[PDB]
Amino acid sequence: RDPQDDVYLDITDRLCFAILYSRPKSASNVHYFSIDNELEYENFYADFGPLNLAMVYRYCCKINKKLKSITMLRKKIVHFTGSDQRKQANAAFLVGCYMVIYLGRTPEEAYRILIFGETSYIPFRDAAYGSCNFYITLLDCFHAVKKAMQYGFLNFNSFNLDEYEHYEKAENGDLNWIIPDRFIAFCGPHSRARLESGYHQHSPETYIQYFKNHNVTTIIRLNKRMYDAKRFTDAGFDHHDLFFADGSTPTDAIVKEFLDICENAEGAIAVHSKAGLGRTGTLIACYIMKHYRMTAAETIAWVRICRPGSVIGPQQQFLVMKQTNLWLEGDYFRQKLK
Repeated sequence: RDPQDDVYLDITDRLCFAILYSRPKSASNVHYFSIDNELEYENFYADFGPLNLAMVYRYCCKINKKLKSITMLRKKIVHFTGSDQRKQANAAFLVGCYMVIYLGRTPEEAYRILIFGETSYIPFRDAAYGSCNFYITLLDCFHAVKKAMQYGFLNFNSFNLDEYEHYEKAENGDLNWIIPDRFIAFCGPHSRARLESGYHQHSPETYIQYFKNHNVTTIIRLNKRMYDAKRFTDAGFDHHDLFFADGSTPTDAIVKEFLDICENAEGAIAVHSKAGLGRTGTLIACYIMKHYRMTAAETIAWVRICRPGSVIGPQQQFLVMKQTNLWLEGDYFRQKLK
């Protein structure tokens, strides 16, 4: 809460990251810009980040354009963020993602550069009520982004921004791809659509066309029955009911059946719960931990970058606990196929 706390961190010889607690003092060869009021996190409760894939893409495009433009040719580009620690965390997340994706930096090097001026960052909270039981750091987020690049989850050369931004909106279905051509996480459909007057309650029908055009062969419901499974199976989708209470953790039987269905699925799997966040994210996270050997923290971070608010409360603890078992089952899966 004073200009003594201001820190300037050089990213490249042209790009700089600044955390400012006062008036951004200009210079003739310095260009200041902030994303604090442009790329804002849409919170559910006390969760403040990380920002989604679209915002990471928009930021990366914004810096790439700024470093390319004739207007700022010999100018130092300074990304500044304000006094709010929540905004500082998100801004640093964006810089570190940029370092991992568009520069050849390792996650640890990106994190080293960001914490350089004894800079302390608050780790990301979950969407739960009250107190948080597990936090994801910036390093967890960078490790998630790097592994996403290596395993093909993130590809900014073929990323469709318009499609992501259209389908994430509650009015168009509240859908997000976690793993391209393999996993969709979405909001639970109701019997009868109610898309008018502030309501964004979709019926199974508004997903059918998108699903069949993007090779979804399987649909898994973890929610209580709000629609008849026929409305999906009549369209040739393999529908599975794998129920577990709202806000609960799944049993070994539900996790194993989820994995079996997903492993034996021919095309993409579309998973939903009420909001498509808690129960959905937890199970998709179990698959990612098993088949890609990613940590609970890295996995939660990735699912949250693709779909904010995913994995809530007790579910974070579950994934942290199940990490070793999922890793062992994944080692045994790959040796059985070899």
